[PDB]
Amino acid sequence: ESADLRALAKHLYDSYIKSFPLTKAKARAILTGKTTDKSPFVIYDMNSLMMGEDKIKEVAIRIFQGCQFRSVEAVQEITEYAKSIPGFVNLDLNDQVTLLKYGVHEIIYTMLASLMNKDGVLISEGQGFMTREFLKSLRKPFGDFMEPKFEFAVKFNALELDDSDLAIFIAVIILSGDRPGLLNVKPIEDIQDNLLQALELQLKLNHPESSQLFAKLLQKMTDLRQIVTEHVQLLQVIKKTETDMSLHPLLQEIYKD
Ligand SMILES: CCCCCCCC/C=C\CCCCCCCC(=O)O
Repeated sequence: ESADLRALAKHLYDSYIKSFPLTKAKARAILTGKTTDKSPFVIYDMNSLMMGEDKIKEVAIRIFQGCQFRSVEAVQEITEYAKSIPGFVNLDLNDQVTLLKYGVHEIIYTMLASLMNKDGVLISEGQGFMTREFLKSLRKPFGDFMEPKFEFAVKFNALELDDSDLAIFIAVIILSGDRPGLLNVKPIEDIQDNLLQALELQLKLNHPESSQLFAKLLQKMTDLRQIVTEHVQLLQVIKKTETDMSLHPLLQEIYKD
């Protein structure tokens, strides 16, 4: 019954709003710097960076550890969103951990696209805007940490998804079932099928003119996988080049290679 799929879409959108303080709709109102009620301060070099906390260790490391704390906060938000996905908390506890362990970064890069345009990325809840060129000029091991996310984002953002689309989509991601180590794949897959059914109807109704958006969105889930592996490879390099630099445990636990 399609009525039950709209109810599910509505439930997930509502819970997405409640779980994620900075939505795509807000991010776009800020980036399209004409709804000029709170425009961001723009960090594009190191002096602007120093004026940054005049409004909002080494600089590459300092930025890296700020991005690190923001991912920790993002994991907390995604985890709270996951508990609202119907059936998720009824799954075996080990599979809950495993679904979050693998789904969390794919979601993070999906949502981080909402905060990006080709030029840069919103930061500090939207108060700031760090330019892509600045991040790309960062010292050696760090300058290329964000570029593949920007590359994904400019293409993903071309789908023109809105938050109500994304709420279903990140739910689909969490409930994969092809994750390594899942103890009971079948109840996961049944939840995902209902989610997939809900996404499909949602894209049909929300984007009637956008041909095969559902297929094209599902195909973006391979871009996400590659971002993750590239990232964990980049982390291993940092763990050995800077043995003085601490990684948050929540993020350490998520990263089991
Ligand atoms: C430092 C985070 C401030 C607390 C709330 C943050 C709200 C979410 C938005 C941006 C987080 C700030 C990111 C800090 C610099 C890293 C750049 C990045 O990769 O996003």
